[PDB]
Amino acid sequence: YQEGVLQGLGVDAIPGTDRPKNLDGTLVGDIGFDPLGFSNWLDLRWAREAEIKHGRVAMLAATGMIVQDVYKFPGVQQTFGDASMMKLHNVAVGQGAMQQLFLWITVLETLTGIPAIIQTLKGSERQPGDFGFDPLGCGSNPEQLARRQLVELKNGRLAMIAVGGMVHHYLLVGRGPIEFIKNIPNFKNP
Amino acid sequence: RGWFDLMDDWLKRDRFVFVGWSGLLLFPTSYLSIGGWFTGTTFVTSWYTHGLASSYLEGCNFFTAAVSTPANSMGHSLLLLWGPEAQGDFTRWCQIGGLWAFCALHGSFGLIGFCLRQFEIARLVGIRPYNAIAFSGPIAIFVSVFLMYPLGQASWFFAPSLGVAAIFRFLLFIQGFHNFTLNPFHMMGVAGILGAALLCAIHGATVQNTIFEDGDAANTFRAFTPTQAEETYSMVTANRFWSQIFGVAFSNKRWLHFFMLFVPLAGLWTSAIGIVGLALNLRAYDFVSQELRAAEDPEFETFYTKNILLNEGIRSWMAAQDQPHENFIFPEEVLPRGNAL
Amino acid sequence: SGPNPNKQPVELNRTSLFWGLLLIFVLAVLFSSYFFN
Amino acid sequence: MTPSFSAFINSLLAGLFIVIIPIGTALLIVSQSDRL
Amino acid sequence: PIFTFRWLAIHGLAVPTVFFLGAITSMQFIQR
Amino acid sequence: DFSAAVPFLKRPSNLDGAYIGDVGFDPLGFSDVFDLRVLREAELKHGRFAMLAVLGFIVQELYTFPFFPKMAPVDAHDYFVKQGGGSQIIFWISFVELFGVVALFETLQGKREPGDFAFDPLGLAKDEATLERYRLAEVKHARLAMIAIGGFIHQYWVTKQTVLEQLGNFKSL
Amino acid sequence: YWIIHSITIPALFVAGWLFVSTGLAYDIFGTPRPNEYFTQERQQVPLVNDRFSAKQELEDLTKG
Amino acid sequence: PRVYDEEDQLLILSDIVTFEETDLGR
Amino acid sequence: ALRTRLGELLRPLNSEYGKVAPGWGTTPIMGFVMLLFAVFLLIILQIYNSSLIIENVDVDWASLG
Amino acid sequence: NVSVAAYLAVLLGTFIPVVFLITLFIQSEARKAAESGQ
Ligand SMILES: C=Cc1c(C)c2cc3nc(c4c5[nH]c(cc6nc(cc1[nH]2)C(C)=C6CC)c(C)c5C(=O)[C@@H]4C(=O)OC)[C@@H](CCC(=O)OC/C=C(\C)CCC[C@H](C)CCC[C@H](C)CCCC(C)C)[C@@H]3C
Ligand code: KC2
Ligand code: KC2
Ligand SMILES: CC1=C(C#C/C(C)=C/C=C/C(C)=C/C=C/C=C(C)/C=C/C=C(C)/C=C/C2=C(C)CCCC2(C)C)C(C)(C)C[C@H](O)C1
Ligand SMILES: CC1=C(C#C/C(C)=C/C=C/C(C)=C/C=C/C=C(C)/C=C/C=C(C)/C=C/C2=C(C)CCCC2(C)C)C(C)(C)C[C@H](O)C1
Ligand SMILES: CC1=CCCC(C)(C)[C@H]1/C=C/C(C)=C/C=C/C(C)=C/C=C/C=C(C)/C=C/C=C(C)/C=C/C1=C(C)CCCC1(C)C
Ligand SMILES: [Fe+2]
Repeated sequence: YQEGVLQGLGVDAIPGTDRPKNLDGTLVGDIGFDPLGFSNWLDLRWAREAEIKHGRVAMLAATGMIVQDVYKFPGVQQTFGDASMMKLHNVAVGQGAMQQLFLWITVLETLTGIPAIIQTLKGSERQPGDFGFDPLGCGSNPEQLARRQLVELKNGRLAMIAVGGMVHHYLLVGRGPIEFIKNIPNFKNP
Repeated sequence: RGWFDLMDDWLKRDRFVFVGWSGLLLFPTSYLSIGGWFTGTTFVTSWYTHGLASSYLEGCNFFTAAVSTPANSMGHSLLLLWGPEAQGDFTRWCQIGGLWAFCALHGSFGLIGFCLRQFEIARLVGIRPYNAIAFSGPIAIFVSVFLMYPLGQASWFFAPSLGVAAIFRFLLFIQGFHNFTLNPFHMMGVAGILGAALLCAIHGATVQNTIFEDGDAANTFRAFTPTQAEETYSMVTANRFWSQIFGVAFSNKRWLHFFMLFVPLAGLWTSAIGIVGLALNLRAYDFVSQELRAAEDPEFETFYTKNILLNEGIRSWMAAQDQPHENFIFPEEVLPRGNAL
Repeated sequence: SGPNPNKQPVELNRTSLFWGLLLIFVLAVLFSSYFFN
Repeated sequence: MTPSFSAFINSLLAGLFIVIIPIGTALLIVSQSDRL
Repeated sequence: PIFTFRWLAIHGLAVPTVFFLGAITSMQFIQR
Repeated sequence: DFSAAVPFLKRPSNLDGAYIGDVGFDPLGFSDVFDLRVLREAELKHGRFAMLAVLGFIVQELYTFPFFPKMAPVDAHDYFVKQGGGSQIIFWISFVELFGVVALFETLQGKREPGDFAFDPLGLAKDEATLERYRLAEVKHARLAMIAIGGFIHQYWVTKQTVLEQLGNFKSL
Repeated sequence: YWIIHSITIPALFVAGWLFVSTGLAYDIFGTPRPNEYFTQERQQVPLVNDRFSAKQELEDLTKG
Repeated sequence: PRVYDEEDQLLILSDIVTFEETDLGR
Repeated sequence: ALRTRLGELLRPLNSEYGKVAPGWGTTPIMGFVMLLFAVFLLIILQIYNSSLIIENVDVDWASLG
Repeated sequence: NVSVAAYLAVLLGTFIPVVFLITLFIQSEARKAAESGQ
């Protein structure tokens, strides 16, 4: 729920083109932003599942890039050289670290992602993006859980754009996010 | 409906230009092939592959501008822009003749897409697909001449370059090095093409000169309307005319139109067989009996022997500049001549 | 065994016969010089 | 591993993301939008 | 309107056409 | 969504609690595509082979007979391939599997529980509760050994060291 | 129609003109200028000899 | 493990398109 | 129609004429396998075409010995 | 001088299709005459 404001019906990002017909206040983060006609033709369960997956992966990726520029784990030295963003991908798939990661995420996607999304598309009670993962009691109260869902959606939406910016700035300069913050002028191309 | 059904509905919509599923292959490949040919004939040189200037930027006109074949140093390489020859460098890719490979490959796929387009439009309209079977003639011509012949030869260098004067060179080069006029399959191809032109002209004249007087105007083009249940010309009068003028005449319109279809297609396929034979230098170049007769009799001469001498002269006097990679250096003494004979 | 329902008569027109004879004779004339070499 | 195979893999990725994915996405979007 | 198959195909066959026409017109006035 | 082991994936349609070890873990579609009796028979056979294999991997390294040379287990497979003892073991395993085929045919027909060969010489698992506890222990040990034998073999292939030889002096890759 | 194309078409024509007049076509497509067909050291026709060293060979040939 | 297309697919339409005759043709 | 021992032995193999799976069946699997086959064909084509060098692979007669 | 095989090829490749076509035409005319009044 999380109020009738900032995610519900009656809150429009535009002055209002009568709102998309398939978008209402039932779904989380629905400020009625849909300039294209994606909503009606696309399944909203699949679309919300894809949005949540992209947001979670983007949050992890942005935090990983920031920490990797900030701090290397013990023993990551003697290896990889500099390896900020993309040389890191190539050298690590050469070594086998990203091969191990791809194998285990393949296991996770085969055993959790595919069956959960298939059952959700068939009408299961599971909401999109929900995997029942709560080892700590962070979502016992639904009053806080709705706010947590809205925060998760907004931070994932921010993190998609953030990680895209990090990738494109590295593609232009060869410099990661923290180092990009450190030196502002463009002409330095490491 | 599903996503596939909706995409099929959209691609099949009656627009000004039909797209269809085959369009997804035809339009990009054909557009890229045509644009690459224009780019090559406008900007790209042949100086590092053939030692020739073929572009408007270098001063060539429409006849002398061409997209020349790759260098003979390249074998039968695909010459991908990212391939080991170019390694992503657009300038070096254009200089080594990679634009010719681009045009040839995307044009072959465009021909495949156009054949599929003919099939798809025939299926949707609800008619027999005798188009895309007629187009198999041009498809076989392109495959045999621009693909199979260089693949049988040393490299893409000996394929025809995409230009007017380049095509004329290719004609004379093949005549000199293969005696392709003497090839019986080429003779059948010439017969097919000339007979198809004859059939087109004679059928047009016969229909125009046997029309029924269906109008009061002297100009008779207005007398026809597409929604006609009656034939616009007299088949009986035409049959009588050609049976008492030529001795034989068509009596079945369907057989006549199938014959007008069959003659150019058969000619093109026979010529394609001949060019495939040329691809491995398996040519009907010479008659052994005539050569033996001329060797043991200096006073024996026929037009075939004169053609052999002409082909030898063509080869000797065009080898140095037509194949600069071979570094042919022929002294004037060894160059054949009529006085030298 | 038994009567086969797929049996169909085969017909060749006089026009088809003459087309075939002309094609065979013309191909023979064309390829005789090359076969004799 | 050779530069040629890296170029081949990058060519597959470029053909997917510059030719196949954009054209397919545009076709799907227009087909779904225009149900007629 | 803004995007149509006819519109996109036309401008695909027009924007290079005008560019090449300008290039060839410039080629006509080269010192050669 | 009541799979009882993966909370968001729901109980599979034919994965009722009739079978021992049924915690509802079947994310991919395999019990809906194949007979559950055949699947349980294959699971028990794989697990029993794996348990015997793990015990053999320990014992052969710890002690090898007065006869046969001192070898690693994979080198032992190769040597007994070329010697003839492996042929004998394959012959006798195939001889037992010849009647295992008939047992599986019965299981297809019925009148036989999957994996039940009525093999119990020492008279263990008296009363039904002990039998159910032993069934649960057997299935858990079977799956654990199925993972463990592959672990042993791949670790030997990578590090060129046997399992207890690798436990001390780890020599990380 | 005419309002947008009375700006877009002449600008595009001028851009096409400048693509040749400024010499960018020669640099992009590698077409030799009329004064650089034969170098002082190489007075012969430059031809690629090896397919796998074609880029380096062209760099050597076009360096001067 | 634990529908027929019912279409001939070998059928020519084989329907003769009859054409009428007028007084001029007669 | 003659009945034979071999005919009745092989009869179930020629019994389900026209039997089809429901809508689209296993088409995505077929498309994925066709895509893999196309990638494999491209790899082997570029290998002999010499446009692709992997390692220790010498497309040449001299590689025979 | 000229090979035996060359004459054999020319004569046989002329005659065999010719006799095939003649046989087919005669068979068709025989069917037409038998079906029609004679
Ligand atoms: C040199 C002669 C010649 C040309 C130029 C030609 C051209 C054409 N005929 C077509 C059709 C046909 N041709 C037919 C019968 C024949 N056509 C013949 C001979 C020719 N046909 C002959 C001899 C026959 C008798 C069998 C039929 C039955 C059809 C059709 O149905 C079709 C049509 O509708 O026409 C009315 C069109 C095919 C369009 C296409 O593929 O999609 C777009 C174009 C593509 C994909 C080609 C681009 C790639 C090409 C191959 C390489 C690039 C070439 C450069 C752009 C230009 C190079 C120029 C230099 C060589 C000088 C095109 C206008
Ligand atoms: C769980 C936290 C953790 C992570 C996420 C992680 C990831 C990686 C990756 C990325 C995939 C590589 C490539 C890598 C490689 C090495 N690690 Mg490892 N490593 C971690 C933990 C430790 C500890 C505690 C130590 C250690 C070591 C080494 C040595 C040293 C040998 C050498 O001298 O060559 C090498 C080469 C030692 C060391 O030097 O650390 C000061 C040691 O004490 N690591 N490590
Ligand atoms: C759609 C892709 C994309 C996304 C989603 C995205 C998001 C963000 C965010 C997140 C909201 C921030 C905070 C951010 C910040 C900066 N971006 Mg940026 N960005 C994207 C693309 C590009 C390109 C193409 C360039 C660029 C630049 C800069 C500079 C200049 C510093 C400088 O002048 O040195 C700064 C501070 C330029 C640069 O990288 O210079 C080489 C440059 O051309 N970005 N960017
Ligand atoms: C590992 C690997 C690599 C890699 C890689 C990776 C991770 C690539 C990832 C790239 C990503 C995530 C790009 C996305 C950037 C964000 C965009 C374009 C959206 C901007 C928002 C817009 C435009 C508008 C937003 C908005 C809306 C909608 C409209 C209204 C307002 C507003 C709010 C502004 C390689 C490929 C480099 C190769 C290497 O060998 C290996
Ligand atoms: C070929 C060869 C031979 C051989 C051989 C042999 C025997 C080869 C056999 C190899 C085997 C059995 C490999 C096993 C792999 C099992 C895996 C990766 C599963 C792990 C469990 C997981 C991931 C659990 C995940 C999970 C966990 C708890 C949490 C999440 C949920 C869940 C999914 C349940 C020889 C030796 C005879 C020699 C001859 O010369 C050649
Ligand atoms: C006067 C005259 C007399 C007779 C009648 C007449 C003929 C009608 C008239 C002529 C008039 C005239 C002169 C008409 C001429 C009109 C002209 C010159 C049209 C040029 C069009 C250029 C195109 C389509 C290039 C597109 C480039 C592409 C696709 C790039 C491709 C790329 C390449 C290189 C390969 C890499 C990848 C990419 C990036 C894809
Ligand atoms: Fe007509």
